[PDB]
Amino acid sequence: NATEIRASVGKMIDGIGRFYIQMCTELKLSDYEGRLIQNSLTIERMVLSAFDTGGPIYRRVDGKWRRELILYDKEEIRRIWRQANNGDDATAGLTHMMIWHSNLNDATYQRTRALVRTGMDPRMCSLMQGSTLPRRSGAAGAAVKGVGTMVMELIRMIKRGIRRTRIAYERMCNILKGKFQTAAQRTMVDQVRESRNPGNAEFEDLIFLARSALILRGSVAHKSCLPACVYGSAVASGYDFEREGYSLVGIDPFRLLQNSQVYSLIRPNENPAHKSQLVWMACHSAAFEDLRVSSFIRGTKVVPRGKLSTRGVQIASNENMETMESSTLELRSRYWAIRTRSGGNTSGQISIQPTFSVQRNLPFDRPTIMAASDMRTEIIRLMESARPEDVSFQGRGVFELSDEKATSPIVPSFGSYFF
Amino acid sequence: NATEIRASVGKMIDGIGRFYIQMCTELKLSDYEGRLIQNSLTIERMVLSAFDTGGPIYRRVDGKWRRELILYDKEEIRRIWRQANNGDDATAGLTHMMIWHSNLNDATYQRTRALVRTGMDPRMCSLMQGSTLPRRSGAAGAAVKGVGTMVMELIRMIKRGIRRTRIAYERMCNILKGKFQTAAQRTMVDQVRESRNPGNAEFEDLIFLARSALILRGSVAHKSCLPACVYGSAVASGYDFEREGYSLVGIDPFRLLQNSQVYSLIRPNENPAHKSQLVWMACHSAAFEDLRVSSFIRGTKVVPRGKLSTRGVQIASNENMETMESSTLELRSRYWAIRTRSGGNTSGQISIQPTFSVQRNLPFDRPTIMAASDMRTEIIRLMESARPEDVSFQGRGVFELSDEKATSPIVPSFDMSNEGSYFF
Amino acid sequence: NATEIRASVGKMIDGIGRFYIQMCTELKLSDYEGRLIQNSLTIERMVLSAFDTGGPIYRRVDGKWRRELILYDKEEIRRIWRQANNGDDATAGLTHMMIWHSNLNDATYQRTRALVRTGMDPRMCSLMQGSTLPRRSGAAGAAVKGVGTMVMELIRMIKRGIRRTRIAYERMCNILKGKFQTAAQRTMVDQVRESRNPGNAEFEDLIFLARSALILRGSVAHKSCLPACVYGSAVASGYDFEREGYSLVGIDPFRLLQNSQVYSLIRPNENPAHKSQLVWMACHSAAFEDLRVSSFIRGTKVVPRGKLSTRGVQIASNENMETMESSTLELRSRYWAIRTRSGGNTSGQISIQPTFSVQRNLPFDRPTIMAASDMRTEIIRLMESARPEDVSFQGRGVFELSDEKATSPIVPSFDMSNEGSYFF
Amino acid sequence: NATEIRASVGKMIDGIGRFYIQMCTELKLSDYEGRLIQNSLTIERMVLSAFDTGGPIYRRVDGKWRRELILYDKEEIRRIWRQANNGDDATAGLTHMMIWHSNLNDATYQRTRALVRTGMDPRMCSLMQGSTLPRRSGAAGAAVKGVGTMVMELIRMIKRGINRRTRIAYERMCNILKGKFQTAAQRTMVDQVRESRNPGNAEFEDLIFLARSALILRGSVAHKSCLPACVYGSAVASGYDFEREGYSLVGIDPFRLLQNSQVYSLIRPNENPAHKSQLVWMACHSAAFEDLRVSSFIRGTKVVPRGKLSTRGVQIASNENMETMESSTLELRSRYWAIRTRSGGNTSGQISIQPTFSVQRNLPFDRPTIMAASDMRTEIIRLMESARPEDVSFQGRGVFELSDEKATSPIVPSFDMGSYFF
Ligand SMILES: Cc1onc(-c2ccccc2)c1C(=O)N1CCN(c2ccc([N+](=O)[O-])cc2Cl)CC1
Repeated sequence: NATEIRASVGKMIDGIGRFYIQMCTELKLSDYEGRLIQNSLTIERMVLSAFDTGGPIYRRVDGKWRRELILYDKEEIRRIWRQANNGDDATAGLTHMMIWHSNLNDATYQRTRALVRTGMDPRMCSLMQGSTLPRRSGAAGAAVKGVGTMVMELIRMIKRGIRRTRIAYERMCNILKGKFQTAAQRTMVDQVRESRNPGNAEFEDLIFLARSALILRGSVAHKSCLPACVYGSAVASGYDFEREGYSLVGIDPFRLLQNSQVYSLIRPNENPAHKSQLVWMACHSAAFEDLRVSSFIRGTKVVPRGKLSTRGVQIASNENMETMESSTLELRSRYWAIRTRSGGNTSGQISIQPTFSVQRNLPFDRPTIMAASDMRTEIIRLMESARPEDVSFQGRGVFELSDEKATSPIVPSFGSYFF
Repeated sequence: NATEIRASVGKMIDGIGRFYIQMCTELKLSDYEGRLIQNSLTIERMVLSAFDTGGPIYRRVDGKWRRELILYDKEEIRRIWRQANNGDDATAGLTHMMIWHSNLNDATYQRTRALVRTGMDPRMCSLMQGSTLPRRSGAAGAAVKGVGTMVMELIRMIKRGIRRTRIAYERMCNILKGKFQTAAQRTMVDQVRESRNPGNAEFEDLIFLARSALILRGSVAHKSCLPACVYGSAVASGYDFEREGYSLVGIDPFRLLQNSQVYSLIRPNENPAHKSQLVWMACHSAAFEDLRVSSFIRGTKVVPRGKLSTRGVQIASNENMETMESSTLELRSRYWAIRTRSGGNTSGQISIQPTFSVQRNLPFDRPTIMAASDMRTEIIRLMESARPEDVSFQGRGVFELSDEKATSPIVPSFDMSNEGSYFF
Repeated sequence: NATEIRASVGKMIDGIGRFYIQMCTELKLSDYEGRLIQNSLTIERMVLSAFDTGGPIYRRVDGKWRRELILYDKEEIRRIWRQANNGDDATAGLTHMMIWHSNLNDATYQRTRALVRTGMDPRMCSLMQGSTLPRRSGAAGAAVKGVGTMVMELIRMIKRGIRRTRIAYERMCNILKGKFQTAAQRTMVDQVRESRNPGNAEFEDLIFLARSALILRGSVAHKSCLPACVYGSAVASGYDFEREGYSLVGIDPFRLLQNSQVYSLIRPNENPAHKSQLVWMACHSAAFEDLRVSSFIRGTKVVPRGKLSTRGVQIASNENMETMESSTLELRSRYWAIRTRSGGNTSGQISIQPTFSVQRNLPFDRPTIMAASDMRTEIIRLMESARPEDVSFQGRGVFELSDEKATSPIVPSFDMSNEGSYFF
Repeated sequence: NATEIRASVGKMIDGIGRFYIQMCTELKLSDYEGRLIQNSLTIERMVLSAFDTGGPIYRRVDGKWRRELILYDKEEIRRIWRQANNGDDATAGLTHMMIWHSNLNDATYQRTRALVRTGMDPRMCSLMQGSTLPRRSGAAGAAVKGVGTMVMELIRMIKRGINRRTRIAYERMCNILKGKFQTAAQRTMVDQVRESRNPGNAEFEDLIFLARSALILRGSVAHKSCLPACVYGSAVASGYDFEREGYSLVGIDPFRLLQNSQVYSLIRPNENPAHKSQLVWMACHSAAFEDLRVSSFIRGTKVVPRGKLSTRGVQIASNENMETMESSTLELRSRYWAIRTRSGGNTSGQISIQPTFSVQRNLPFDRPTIMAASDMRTEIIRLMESARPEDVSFQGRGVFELSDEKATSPIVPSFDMGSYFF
């Protein structure tokens, strides 16, 4: 069954790939051009639009980068998609690209103005993964949406509050409950769900739950979804994604990025290694991850959004094509890591006992040892019980790329906020 | 004409694949056994023997490998060849296999002892491409034979000066002449050929030309030819070779190896990666290629022959089976490159005039600027002029395995350290 | 006399500037018409014929452009020039405009016919700076000339020879001698100069000397000489050149261009960006400069002459003005850099003594050791000594346009894909 | 016998080490202070002087570096030396330290002023390894001296000739020099210089000529990794058995020993530490006139020319200010190790390539070997033209991983990471 998953995940990939090759045949792009992320993005944005068309395609002519603006029938694209997915409409593949896009968004744009607009805390952006994704996304879509995104969506509904949209509010309530780990938080979601007239109090509870999820974090899916051009390149190399299988959370995407080759258009003022960092973060869904953890896995320093030289991957219609040069996106990384759904809630040893007289801190597991009527106060009780020093994922590490089955972990010894 | 040569090579490869599949049925071989390079080798060796029989076939019982010799009527194997080839005799396909064998040989053994035996330098082995291959290889075989191989065959005929076979000597001289790129070298062959009774005079001219081929290199074809089991696997999978076409010199063999599965028997001391280096090199006619270039294409390091722990792919009759392990060969590569006939030999600006005080190198096309009666000493003059640091194949590059039409050349550099340059 | 060269340079620039303005008023040219490079060229071309008339002048009338072939008195323009320069002949100003035209030519035309007519290698176009420049140019004009230009002038004489024209030959031999950076090249020009009977040997020695100038590069002045409209537009804007000073190799021409406004007529098949690449290079004496370097200084890429879509700045009299349009030339750049006179030549240890048993070449300085003799062989050896990879102008880099004094250099780190640096 | 060598080389090391520990006990230096190269150098310079005394010893007191100036009887030191070398005078050990010193000199000082003084070419400094070594050095001393050093020494004698037992002294030095040359021709030329009964100006010219030839047709010259005594003393104090383990000057041992060692240097305020590190490291592996590209490779950081270094030189002058003197770690580790050779590398198996792939690159061949298609001066000249700076020597030799104890898998570099230290 783990082998079953890998087979249909792999067929999903094989499809996107096969599609992409067909778009590089139509458009008569060279292998270089097909590997331009900007081109990749337009092709992805075309097929997504086709199932809801065109956009900028970039050719290299006389050593310079030419933007053209192509158009196509949604009907032809929708057929090519089916052809490449072997008859099927294959909605998983569409969703995959949607998640890659959102991951790119989460890493490109700070969603602050949209947060105050909803009467939420502008500093909550770590909870916001998946915010630019549509509500017309799959089970996989909801998996990927962060607690914040969920809370914002339910607030939008309550704010519009002052039939069929009752289930829409209850289902989203459910999804949100499904994200919480603690008994208490889960019960609070029920009280908000069960409310027949969702007033201001319901709003406050959501704002309160949102805030709680900064400390008592939510279980949120992380998937490595790469630009279509990556997959198309792999398929064109003869790679059998169905027969080999593939996983979004394992080694596969890291392994695939080691030997891949993507190029980006880069604005004169911009620093390439930075445009590389942006894209890399998007690829492994790591915009609200520990910058220290990112830097470790990558093997160069991942630096905050305010330190980047990059104006953002996609290129504006009014921008000048004359100053536009391009370069390699450097997408390899020293190690790989499994990605988890969990936020990591806090037998085997809890403490140390010093053997050697040597300057150092002396570890112990503070939560586990420190285990020596309103829902709001119970949640408050736990948040004080937590300190930013508590270790989660005890006994988990990164791996050598040579470590195909993940047998020998590597734990690092280390602000660290991207935004 | 190009779209139909593909169609016919397609047809040829197809037959090998079909024949191999047929032999795998004939011999009731497991999926794993049919892909074992050693089994492939015997199957190939048998068809060639039947068209001038049996050989060893390896089977895993109880986990441990068991070899058993097998005998087949030469007439019966000939029948299977012709069936898998829709009736036609498919000599091209028998030649393809012969070349694969010749490529494997080139990569496995130094051709030193037979070199001193003829009158030639042991340090001429970079010129011995296809010295294992017979004269029973056609025009395809002639192309693949290197400058020194030719030279050796003419010296063997001369040293049998101790009619209808005169014209054989002429034809061979023409092939040899056809490989030289300087006219000076060609005029000298046109001074060996017409010599009606050749003895020491012509043998001295040939050694000189052979020696000259080390610097002013001849044009020798390189063809990627894979072991029959790979083609068999690709046929079994539903790749119609005849319809899709196939090139020996383009992406097709590289793409075929990326996605194939070939196993090999390994002796207890041997390193599987090193064995995988031997097969890879063989597949791509790369025995006498700059190791630095091989490595770059391959994506991992390609090391010299005397740093390799391999006795050779073949298993000799006396070998201990009980101690024999097997493993998957690493035949993949990071990039690909067109295989060439070329030897490399060499208006508008040829240099730069610095306008600005800016730190940089000042490029200039060195070999051209540097380019500025007896035929022997004419060659020497050109030889003295040649510098090993001069670049050839200007603008030609490697390609991504997705780059079918060779659109986007990647021009490498070899700063990523290696283990030599000469494989010998 | 540090700032004193700068004041007299700004004297000439004010000069040309005042002359352009006064000439616009007298041709009654609108401000847009006035800043047109084609009106600039004809106005420039008129003073120079006058001190040795007409040419086409262009107007926007009824929305489109109309050429009018106007004729003014040589004697009257000669008078206008004088009172623009406060009485003086001030021939320095005249030389300036000649150099500007030469740099445009140098960017515009491949001198391939011109080179072969002379029995020179057509591949010598890099050595050709100031080929269209007359002998009637100053010592300013002599400095700007390339090694190959000088060799050509000398070959034309020796050829014309198959009194006081002898002192002419000898003068040119000395001009050339001073461009040479090595003592061997210098001595060899002196053997040419001292020749009792200038014939074939001297032709052969010059050809050899030109060839050596490709690797062992001559020293050639690069001066940034801009169109007269550019200077006239700053002097129209009350900018005081005699006050502020001016350099031809300093920041000032880059500074002037960033603030400047220059238009050009563009044919409907012509790319505006390509026309403006050409003018830009001519503005900075940059025809034979490494494209990598030119590109880095400008920001936007500088392509080879064969990828450009322009047939020149001047318009042929048979060309139709109805389909003719015009736009603003991109004369700006991302950075600025100093212009050298030098062509970058590349005590203490002269050899290595190996410590480690490691595979490598064992460097030694072959010219210097072997120098312990015929002049050709001394030169060949120094040429063989040089590699295209050798770095020149160590420590020297480009500056931010704000950075007015040369305080903080930017040393560029140049691409792995490094071929195609030659504009012709 | 290879095992025999390692045993007595090892005993030699063990001795220096044991001696050094005894000097750190007397002087009551802390483990830190004993690992100061400057202290190491004074201790070494003391025992060398004793057998021909004192000098500056640096203590760390209240966080600052104090120079004192100690004195001792040559008699006491000479006894400590014998005690540590277990009765023996053990002259090998003395010579070892002398070579480390010369190696340090060859990397510190350019010997140019001393070259013109001898009427030799000021650009010959690559031939000058061992020049500051005394003529009172062993067989090991002579091994280590470069052709130039030898030529300079014979010129000094000829120059004194125009102003008995010094006849053998001139002939033996002649012999040593002949022993360094590889080519038949160069060896014969040395004989003509030896056999001359009245060594005039012509003899001088021949030596000058031979010296110059040895820039291209290089001399066989020994390279030995001789480390500061403190390195050894530290190893011996760690309980390490140099006799039982054995040791080699040209193999992995010195690289292996520097990987886990720890030396500190006093560093002048203006100076860059990583540079002082480079100086010492070069000295340690005898690599002052080696290919800077080769050095940089083996080390794993860039080794940069003598004119790019921030360093004023290891030993500290009496008049220098102790107040601005800070100190740091000498970083002496290296990415790889390499065998050191005696040879200069004179130019079966393949001589050329045959391109398989259409790819931009140079196409190698072995120029000398292929180009093999009555005065001694002209014969030598014939060969120097026959040579080009591109000729590869040491075909099929490489560096090794430190993990590669027996040297089984080589690594050949491709050079782009001049290349002359001076
Ligand atoms: C092109 C290309 O497109 N897809 C791949 C690829 C795709 C999935 C997994 C691995 C490689 C790929 C590729 O270039 N490689 C990487 C180099 N490569 C390789 C991969 C793995 C190993 N290895 O870890 O033993 C050794 C090698 Cl030489 C062959 C496949």
